[PDB]
Amino acid sequence: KEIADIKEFLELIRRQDVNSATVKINKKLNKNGKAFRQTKFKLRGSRYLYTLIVNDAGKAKKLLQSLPPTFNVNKL
Amino acid sequence: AAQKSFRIKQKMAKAKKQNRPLPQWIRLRTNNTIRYNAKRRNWRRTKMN
Amino acid sequence: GKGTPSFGKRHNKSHTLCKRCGRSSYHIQKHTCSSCGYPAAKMRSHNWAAKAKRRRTTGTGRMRYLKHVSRRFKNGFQSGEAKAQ
Amino acid sequence: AGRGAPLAKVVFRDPYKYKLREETFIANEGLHTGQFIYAGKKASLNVGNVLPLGSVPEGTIISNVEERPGDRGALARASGNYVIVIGHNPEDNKTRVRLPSGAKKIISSDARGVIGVVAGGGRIDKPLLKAGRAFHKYRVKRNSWPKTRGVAMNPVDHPHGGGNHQHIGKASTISRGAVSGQKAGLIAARRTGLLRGSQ
Amino acid sequence: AQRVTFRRRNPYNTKSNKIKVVKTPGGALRSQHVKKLATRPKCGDTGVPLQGVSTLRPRQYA
RNA sequence: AACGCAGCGAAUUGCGAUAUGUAUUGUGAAUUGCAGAUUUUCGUGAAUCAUCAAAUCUUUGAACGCACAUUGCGCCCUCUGGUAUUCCAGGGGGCAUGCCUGUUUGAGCGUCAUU
RNA sequence: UGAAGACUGAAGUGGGGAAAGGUUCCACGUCAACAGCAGUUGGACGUGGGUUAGUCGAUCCUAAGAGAUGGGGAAGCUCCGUUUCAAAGGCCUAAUUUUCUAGGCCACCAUCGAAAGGGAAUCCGGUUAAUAUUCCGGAACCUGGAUAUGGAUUCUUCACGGUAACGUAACUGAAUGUGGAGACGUCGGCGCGAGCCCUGGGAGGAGUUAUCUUUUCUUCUUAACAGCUUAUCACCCCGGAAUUGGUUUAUCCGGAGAGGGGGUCUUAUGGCUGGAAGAGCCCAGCCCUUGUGCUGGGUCCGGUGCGCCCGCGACGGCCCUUGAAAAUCCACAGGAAGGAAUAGUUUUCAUGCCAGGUCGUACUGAUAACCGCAGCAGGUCUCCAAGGUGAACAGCCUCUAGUUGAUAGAAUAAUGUAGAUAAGGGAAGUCGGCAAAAUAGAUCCGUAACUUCGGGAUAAGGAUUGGCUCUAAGGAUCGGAAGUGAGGCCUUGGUCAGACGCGGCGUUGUAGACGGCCUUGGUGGUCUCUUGUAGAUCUGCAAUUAACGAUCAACUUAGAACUGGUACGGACAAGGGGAAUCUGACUGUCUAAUUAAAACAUAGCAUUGCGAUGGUCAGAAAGUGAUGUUGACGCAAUGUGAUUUCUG
RNA sequence: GGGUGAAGCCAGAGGAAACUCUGGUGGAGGCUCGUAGCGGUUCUGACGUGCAAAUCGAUCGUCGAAUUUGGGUAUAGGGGC
RNA sequence: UAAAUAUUGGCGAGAGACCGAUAGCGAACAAGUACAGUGAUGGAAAGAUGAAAAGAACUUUGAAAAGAGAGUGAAAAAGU
Ligand SMILES: [Zn+2]
Repeated sequence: KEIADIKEFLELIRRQDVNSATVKINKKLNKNGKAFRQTKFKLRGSRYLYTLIVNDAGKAKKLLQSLPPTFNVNKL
Repeated sequence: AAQKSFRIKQKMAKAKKQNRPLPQWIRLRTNNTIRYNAKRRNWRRTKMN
Repeated sequence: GKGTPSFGKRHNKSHTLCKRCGRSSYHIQKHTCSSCGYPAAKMRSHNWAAKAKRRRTTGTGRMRYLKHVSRRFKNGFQSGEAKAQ
Repeated sequence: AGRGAPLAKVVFRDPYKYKLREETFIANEGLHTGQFIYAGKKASLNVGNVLPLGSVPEGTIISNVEERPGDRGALARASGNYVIVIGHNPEDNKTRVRLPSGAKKIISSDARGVIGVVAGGGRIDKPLLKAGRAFHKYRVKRNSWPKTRGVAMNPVDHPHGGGNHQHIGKASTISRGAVSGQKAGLIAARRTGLLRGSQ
Repeated sequence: AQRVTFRRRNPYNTKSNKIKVVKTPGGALRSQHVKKLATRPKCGDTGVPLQGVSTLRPRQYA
């Protein structure tokens, strides 16, 4: 698998070879500065499966809503 | 011997099927002098090739 | 240890199966059979062994062409078919 | 491998094509890598250069000499050996030549010869010591080594062999007019015993 | 502690049949058959290795 | 010579993916160890019958495209699929060597006539 | 099946393969024979079930070799020969746009031969009574076909950058020629990394507990593949070296340009992110006839080394030994031909589409699946390999894993077989010290004739070794006491976002913790006091060498005291020594199953034949062979048998 | 796994000089003690209608090369080696 | 260039002062078969219940095999 970037992620969705995209939640704790959430947006199709790391939960929620209604957002 | 040929495996395929005892309904046939199979093979006693 | 210890080392094959004669007597190092003489033109027959011919010569096999020749000769090698009365 | 002589590989051009042909020469003591070599009739007299015997003065030194013209080499190819030119003839193109054994020979004037002594000299001087050194010499040549003495053998296996004591029995000096099987010893000997000085 | 086995039948330790032992995500120690190393490209006139060119066995860089 | 084929067979006896046989002709009711039919039983017809003139004939072998301790690897014509003169697969037909008779292209100041 | 005792002891009674066997693997039924006792058990007997590949092999290339064809032999079965005294072909582009014809270049040549050599590309987790790198789930990669979107390139064009080593995501190139990879021995130490071993703190579970032990044991793991970083060796620019410098364990290098300062490159190997925590392992708790789940938790942070074993790297010894070939893929020289702007070139790059045949794949690999007439103390090619003792892959004792199989019971006569000990003497035995005894490890002392001065040599011959408590020496990392303006914690002032949770049927109401940036002062010794405490935990003006301080960490080598039934390499393991004579110099080799030697071989020495139309030798014959991919410092044929010394 | 310590290098001491001694470093050899491996000396031990048509035990030789061994290939009976 | 002449092989018919299952072909039977050897090759043993299987239903002892009775048949002194 490759990675992210951001951006390019937005241009990868414009292909529509990439149809679906699962999301994952992984609780981390950078030396207990903050015990933070993180999310992971993975994009299948075809040779590679790409993935973007986003740490802030706020930044993730704006991005999660902004994608098309027709796009199949899988979870876990 | 694991890495065997097709010509060898074809001979051993026969050796499986031929090695079996005499069917009972043949013994009730008319005239018939046969009782047990003479041509029989066990792997420990006798070898093939 | 010329006897039983040397017998323990025997696990090779000087001879394999043959195409023509169907017998485990095909020398690989020489590229020739001892029984029939494949691959040559002829069958390896010898007058000094009468039993050698008796085991393999005509009559032993199916004779799936030669078996019906005497029947064809007697009738006179016909063509066509019988009609009816 | 198994040759007392370091070889040399020289690149010549093809006069009739855009190509290169390598030829394997025996290196005379004096050559080096990144050196020019001049082969022909009009070529000059230096170490390495290949000349025909006619365009060479008397008392010169050469090696890899041809018996005929077009033989591609024959006389004097071994280590530390060299042919010396003695004489000349105008009528009949035939120079006089001395071979390294001692016996002289008349060779044609147009035959070739590479100038200089053959490299790797003084190979025979060191003794072999241990038998394993002798093994490795014959290991990269033939199967001619561990030679048993014929007198030690049985009378079946060799003529000299047999008897209660290890002796030959009859004269080891055997004739030229003999047959294969008999010839084991000194064949057609003029002299026998220890020779003094002059060969 | 944890012994290992061969994979591709060929039992004899020759070149093109050597093993680097590796820990798995399961936990067991298992073998993996290491490929042969590629020597560097070299100069024509001199016998010096050529700089600014990749290694790779002759077929990998097709 | 190998490998297969019977409703239930391992061998022997028969036959070749049309496989203990199909068509054709004759005889006129069986086969049979146990099943099972088919009703064909005043018939263009039972049968492990006799007969035998039409066909089928796996892979081989003098064995023939080149090989053959390999079910190895190619080339040509032709129809059908996948977008196809060239790539992939499928169905069909072909490609050995020596020698003879002829046919068509040719090679040689070997040699003849004509510009 | 349970419980208790045992052994093999990781060079194994462990886990997998090669040759060879061929269903012996696995389930259900069942004991007439076979398993030299027995049998309810079985590798037996009866009836079925079982081996799934583009990536692992075979297939393909060549090796020592084998072997058609053209030719020449032989009455002939066939023999020689493989590039030859042969007219020995198959590879690319158009023409023509019926798909058949035209361009061309180039040329001593079948075919078989390796399941350990060469070689296009796959890994983790799950699942079966018996199969898996081959099925299922998830993530990759190659070769051969097709092909269009984006990007790049183009007014003078087939890109620009850097002094240079070289760089960038891409960046026309035929005939022909040249170069690289494929492609290569061994012994030695030094360095780097993997895995295991060892060990500290925590987070769980099991063991022990009359008494003692912040402990005895175990779990805390991370694949191929994608991306960005990291190196000894080489190499480029600057500059000019004897008071010669730099430098390895190992002495090599420099006006053919060293040291010093600054760079470029191969990515072997590590690090971080993706893979990927959703998986696996380890606890705790719910139901549930079954099938099963379902629900919480945790999966963390380090240290050490002449350690063991494997790989990689730069170096150094060896040789009258210098340690395979071809298929196959790439690069450069070279300029053939072909191309634009109202548009065209590129498919050595980014994405995207289709396809991947044939055969092998079970199990055993041996004191019971192979060979030895057999379930025979025999024989038969390999890989992985823990703890303690110790020089040690020696012997002895454990852990993991695997067996507990080899007819049993009762008494203890002679004679046996295998092990043992013995008063005084010490080879008197016997053909003969045969057999058995004694010596043995380490450290220090001490060492003859003779000698080819290399050895003899562990010569001979003495002394010491335990346990416990101490002392001495041997290393690696990091730090200098004072003179302002500027960037940790706390506070002051400015400046900017804003986490989550809950309630009515995606919506609508709703509290709302906290984070960094910017910048002035204060913060071990000291005093105020009966006593202090927090962090010494960014530039200026410029003091110093042994006179030192902190912090962590190995195992070696010396010396001293005390102490015992004078014992201490306490078991295991481990040379008897000396003075001569005959003989072969030495290491080496042979009579497989009565002879291992003084026999054979050997280096060294000597003799004989040969200049290719030749010597020695094969063949029935050949337009045929071996030495010979040879040429007298060579090839062939014999004798003697190192050195010193002589050969009448 | 030990023992011995050859060339090649570095430093010192003695001497009027020619040179001569001493200490390290280094790791040579068909060297040497000994495990697996390969062999088969003695007990004229065990067994000798055997476990075995050549095995069993203890004691022994050699153990980095004239070494030990797998697969492929060559040489065939007055012939081969 | 037919005929009179040959013939231990092949296809089809006749006979015998010949052998009678250790004989006669090696082989009267699933014989060039089973089995041995790396290989050329080597190479056995084995015929007969009764006219008809009518091949022993049923009881009882035994874990079973079998045993005692019974029954079939001219005979089980014919029980595969
Ligand atoms: Zn044959």
